[PDB]
Amino acid sequence: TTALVCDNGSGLVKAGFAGDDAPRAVFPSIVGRPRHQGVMVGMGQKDSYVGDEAQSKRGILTLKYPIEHGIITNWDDMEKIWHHTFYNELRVAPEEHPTLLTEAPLNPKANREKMTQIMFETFNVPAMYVAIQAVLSLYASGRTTGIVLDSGDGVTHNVPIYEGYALPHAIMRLDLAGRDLTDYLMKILTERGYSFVTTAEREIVRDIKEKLCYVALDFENEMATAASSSSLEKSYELPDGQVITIGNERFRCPETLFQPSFIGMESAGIHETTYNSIMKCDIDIRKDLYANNVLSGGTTMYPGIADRMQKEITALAPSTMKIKIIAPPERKYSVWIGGSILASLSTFQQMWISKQEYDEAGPSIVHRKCF
Amino acid sequence: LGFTSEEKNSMYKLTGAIMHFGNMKFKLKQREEQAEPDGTEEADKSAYLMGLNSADLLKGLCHPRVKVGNEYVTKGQNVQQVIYATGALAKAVYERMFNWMVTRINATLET
Amino acid sequence: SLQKKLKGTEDELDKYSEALKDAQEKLELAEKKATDAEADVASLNRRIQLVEEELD
Ligand SMILES: Nc1ncnc2c1ncn2[C@@H]1O[C@H](COP(=O)(O)OP(=O)(O)O)[C@@H](O)[C@H]1O
Repeated sequence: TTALVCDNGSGLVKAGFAGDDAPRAVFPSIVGRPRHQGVMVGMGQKDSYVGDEAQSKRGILTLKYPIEHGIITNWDDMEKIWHHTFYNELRVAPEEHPTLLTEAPLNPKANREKMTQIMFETFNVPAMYVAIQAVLSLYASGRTTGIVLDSGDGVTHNVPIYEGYALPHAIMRLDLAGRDLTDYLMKILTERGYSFVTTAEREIVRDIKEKLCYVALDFENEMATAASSSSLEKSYELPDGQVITIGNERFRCPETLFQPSFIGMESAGIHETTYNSIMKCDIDIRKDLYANNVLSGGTTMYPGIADRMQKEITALAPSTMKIKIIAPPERKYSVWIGGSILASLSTFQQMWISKQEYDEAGPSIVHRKCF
Repeated sequence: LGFTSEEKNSMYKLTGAIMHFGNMKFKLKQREEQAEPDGTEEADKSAYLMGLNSADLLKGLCHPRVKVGNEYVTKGQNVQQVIYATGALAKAVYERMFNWMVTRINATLET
Repeated sequence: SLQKKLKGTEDELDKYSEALKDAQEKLELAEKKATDAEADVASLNRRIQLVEEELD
């Protein structure tokens, strides 16, 4: 039999089969409901659209995300998401397939327990397993040591691993990610008159971010370059027409990752939490960690982010070590790729949580050595 | 046997292309983990034999594209990975030509 | 028409990468040599002070 690999993430569902090179179903993790009245009798319209259909009916729906920061907040919505993923995108019967789920470090425990309970009671899968996103990223990267920085859409986290041993006291988790970058871009785009307030203009702003934003290698020099020239100013065409022109806020948006004070957060940038995780690890694995700094997740896809991260970590660490940043082109799907590798490993077929184990030990069996 | 002289010619040249695959040379990039070709001459001649473009085959070996849902994203490769891919390609094309030759033989024999 | 520009940039890039590699090689070489020479001179200098107090 084959196992499914559902990388829920927070803002993009990625599912597929264990043993493939890529997911076969990538769609947004949104659930939309109509907000207007509806006049044409016989239209027979539905009450809630899931996934990629909601993005077509944006102008009529209110789009809600069922996952805020890794954490699931709307369990009925999330159950709809899973039902859509199993039956409409993949077209499989979940009572014949083990399912490997992913989760971020340092989430509530009820999240994981309720996820297991759903997967066994509602969808009736034979086995299931919840994996950490950073470990799976390291599987897909081909390493066995290295400090991984998995910046998704809800959370950002560093997880240092050495020789296959993870150092839990050095795990860092930050709640700044692509969703906060989108909100900051919505906010600073009002300096030029453009206003995006609806829950469906957030998708337009996310598209603008993905297509035009980039990380500056030096922030003050790019500030001055934008103040003087106009060579970095680019245009974008809305779904309506009426092109908008983006100036220096092409690189002020992702700079929030290195200066979280822009959105009023207290914490330090990703370049500094990475270094603090290093310095919290031992002394005789720090050289390997410096040399194996692995990036994954969608928020690491900006142009120039690897070069910026290297410049910063190099200015932080001692001057005698080679600091190297691994940033594959298929970063966004690294967690899923690693999940497929892991679930196909023949050694892993004894780590599943079978259904009988659950029936006899309750949902608490998730936090056991299968953690 | 039933098959023409052009077909024997193509068989021989295909085997020579398989032979030309082995001498390809790849190096890591400047400050990255990506494979890039340094020697291009055997690449050019193997492409001229195979009926493909040399730059296009080199790009297809260094930067595969995979399907993620409804989009294509480029996958990264290092020297070991591209070498394993080259070997698997050669084994595949050889075994394919072999099976098809057996099909041709059986078609000749067929009553 | 810009493809010639692209190719020329690739060529100068390759040249600069080879240059950087050679400079790193010479750097690490000379640095090993300087460290080893300093080790030797410090050792033998301490030995000189020891034979000096010996003479005293
Ligand atoms: N090319 C890109 N540049 C900048 N941000 C991107 C790019 N592609 C995707 N993103 C951001 O990544 C986020 C999705 O990341 P993802 O890896 O899907 O995490 P998750 O699966 O947890 O949602 C989106 O919010 C989007 O804004």
